[PDB]
Amino acid sequence: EIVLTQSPGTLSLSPGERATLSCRASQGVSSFLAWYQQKPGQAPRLLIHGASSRATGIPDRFSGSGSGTDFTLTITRLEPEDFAVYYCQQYGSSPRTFGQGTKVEIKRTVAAPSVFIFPPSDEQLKSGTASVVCLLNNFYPREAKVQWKVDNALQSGNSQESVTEQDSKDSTYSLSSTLTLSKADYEKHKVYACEVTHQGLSSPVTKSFNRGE
Amino acid sequence: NLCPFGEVFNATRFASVYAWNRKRISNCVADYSVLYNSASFSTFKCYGVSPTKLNDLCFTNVYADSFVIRGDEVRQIAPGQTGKIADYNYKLPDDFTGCVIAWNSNNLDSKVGGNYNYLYRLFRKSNLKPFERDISTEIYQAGSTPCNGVEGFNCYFPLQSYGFQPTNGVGYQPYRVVVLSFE
Amino acid sequence: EVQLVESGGGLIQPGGSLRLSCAASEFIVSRNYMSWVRQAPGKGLEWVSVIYSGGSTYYADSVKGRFTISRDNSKNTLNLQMNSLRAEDTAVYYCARDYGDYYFDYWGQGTLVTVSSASTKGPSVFPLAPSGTAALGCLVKDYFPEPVTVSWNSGALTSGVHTFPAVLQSSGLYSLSSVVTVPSSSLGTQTYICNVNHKPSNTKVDKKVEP
Repeated sequence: EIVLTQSPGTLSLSPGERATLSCRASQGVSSFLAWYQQKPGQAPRLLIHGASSRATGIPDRFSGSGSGTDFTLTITRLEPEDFAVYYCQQYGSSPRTFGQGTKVEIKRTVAAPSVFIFPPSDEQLKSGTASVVCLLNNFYPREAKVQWKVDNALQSGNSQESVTEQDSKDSTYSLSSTLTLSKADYEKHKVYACEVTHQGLSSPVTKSFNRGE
Repeated sequence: NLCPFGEVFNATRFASVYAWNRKRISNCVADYSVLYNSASFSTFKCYGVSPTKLNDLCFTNVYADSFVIRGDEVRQIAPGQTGKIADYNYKLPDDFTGCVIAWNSNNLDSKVGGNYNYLYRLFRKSNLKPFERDISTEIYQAGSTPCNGVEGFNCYFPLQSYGFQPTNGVGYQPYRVVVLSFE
Repeated sequence: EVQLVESGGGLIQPGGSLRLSCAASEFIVSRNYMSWVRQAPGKGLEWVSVIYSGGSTYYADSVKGRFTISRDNSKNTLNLQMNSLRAEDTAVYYCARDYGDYYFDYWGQGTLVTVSSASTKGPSVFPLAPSGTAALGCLVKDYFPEPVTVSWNSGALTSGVHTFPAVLQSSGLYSLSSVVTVPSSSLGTQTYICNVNHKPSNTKVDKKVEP
């Protein structure tokens, strides 16, 4: 099968800027390439077909180019509703294959997160598990580091984090990290700390609490 | 009498696959050696006969069908195949007796900017019968709204063009096909 | 006006079978190329199967011998009969009209198919109590399968809310958090209640979050 490799993976631009997305085929597919747009939580939408023909109701700021193995999709003047994920799909040969997607996120100024730590509830401890939750609210860019510490022993392998989609009002991200312990392993320790490293912080911000309190 | 094979193979124009030509070969002597002894033929598949045993048999009528398709789609000109060409353009029966040959015709049938003379049927509501093919231009009703002869949304022209272009890979280049039927 | 509505998804055990349905509104599925395209959570797009306007059918190599595409003219329905389901096949399944077996111009909203040995379990909801501006939340833990819907004050509180996408923990269950930022001066006054709703288990929980 044809492998469609899209680049770049993530395309961080500001509204009004010019976007250029590339799609390469492992071998030639002539002009038999289509582009799709997908917003989070809803279905893909056809943008162009035939490498350069707009589908029905597609604004002229979308245009496609290329043939053989090289294709580009170009948004000329990015509207705020053009920030989504874009896939390429070939129908030249083999099974029809899709690209792995390019996200066009929104660029903005650096925003540091506000950090919140949450001790497990008393009701939850009654079930034998303890969840220590750490919240990183409204930051940009997306990449951030969350470090768990239990009595200054850096934890690892027992935490899971989760990031939101980019907020359509302030274009920031939020993150929650969850430290999962047994009720026994939780009550044999005192200090639980969440150390956050981000571009918007001069030094890593640490929040903590004492279990005995 | 020499059978008019040169009139079919070395023809100047070829038909579109949806409107492929048939020339009925009758009352002549056919030398199939000049055929299987040629380097031009990228495909020479025979069904029900041996290509070298051809000059030893007789038949009542020989049929020579000819058209142009992509290289990707020559694999459908065979008994028991499916695809937009076998299903909607040219269908061989499963008891087929004859030979299917093809050769690359890029330098003849493709041109810069695209060649839009060669068409194929893209929309048909039913599979073609073996040896039954239609020439129709009626637009295809894809919705429940009748089309009333106006090409629009859910009302599509049944044919597209190959747009053969000399620059594409081999699989997209035009190929001239001749099918010989024996009966 | 035109429409494609998938149905028939849900949770299924490995090795089991499932039948997907897709109702069409203006398109006559018997006159069109129809396709099924699936999308695993957080991965790309993968074509599954197509039925030609003349009856011909084709399948991706990963679902051959297991899936069977069909249609039903009396009800204008596209169907996908999935057998021997693996984990692997967990994805959102879309029906698309296929323009000439080339591209997919009209899609449906999709139906979610989950192939897991785990059992449908409702969520346990715990409070993330607050400690200017403050943050409070609900930890929606150990439910299966997705989706789950969270809202605050019967939907009357939407500004500052972040419901995080669920994470499958090593137990095989889903868990998420829903946080909301509020003024610190509203902690003594306003009542904050998260409205968790888990249809796949017919579970509905209101817990009030208080300091």
